[PDB]
Amino acid sequence: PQITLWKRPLVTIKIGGQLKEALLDTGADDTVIEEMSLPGRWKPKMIGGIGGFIKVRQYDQIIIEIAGHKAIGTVLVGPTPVNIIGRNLLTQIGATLNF
Amino acid sequence: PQITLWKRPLVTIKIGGQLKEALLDTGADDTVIEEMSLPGRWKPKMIGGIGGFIKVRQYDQIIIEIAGHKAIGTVLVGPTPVNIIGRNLLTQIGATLNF
Ligand SMILES: CSC[C@H](NC(=O)COc1cccc2cnccc12)C(=O)N[C@@H](Cc1ccccc1)[C@H](O)C(=O)N1CSC[C@H]1C(=O)NC(C)(C)C
Repeated sequence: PQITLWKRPLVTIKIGGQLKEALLDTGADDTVIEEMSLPGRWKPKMIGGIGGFIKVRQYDQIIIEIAGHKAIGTVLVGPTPVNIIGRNLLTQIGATLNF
Repeated sequence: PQITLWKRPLVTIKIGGQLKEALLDTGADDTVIEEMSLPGRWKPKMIGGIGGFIKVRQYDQIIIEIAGHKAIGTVLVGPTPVNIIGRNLLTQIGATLNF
């Protein structure tokens, strides 16, 4: 698809068998999702944004479907205001910005 | 241009006579620039993201040249660590996300 930006670029993701909504976010290096249970061991990470730094849980090699495209990679879990698909997974689906 | 997302999508912008580097950010509703002086009347606003909220000054009808393309819109000024070009100005330069 070709997504214009007059509205937020919200898509449906499937993770852990659940459907969720998430934003395609070119300003985010990483992918961060709201609190949920994921399989496996996690590692600690600090990420920062507009209002400061938050601690999150890093899970690796997680299967996630983004608007119907399968991606496998790192997902962070923490207290984020919105589910964010960042550039680590946007590169896996082949997304580009065009103007 | 077509901009791949292996790296942060940073471009040069010109605002208020000054050249600055800024991030093209499809996750941002608003455009937020580091503290600088701009002409005109402003109103205070709070904006939130990862980490919480910050206070900014809202300037209306500002002209910004984004990688050589002129756009006009609302610009928020305040203590951001990175200059952010959000959807309110990305629309005006005809930016789309494609996959
Ligand atoms: C994975 S979530 C963390 C993400 N941060 C980043 O990828 C990179 O951060 C940084 C890069 C370089 C220097 C930095 C210094 N101090 C803090 C963060 C920094 C982030 O919050 N990115 C956001 C943009 C941004 C990048 C760098 C600094 C600050 C903000 C995001 O694209 C967005 O637009 N979001 C995510 S939450 C809502 C919305 C957002 O903040 N909206 C505004 C800007 C408040 C309107």
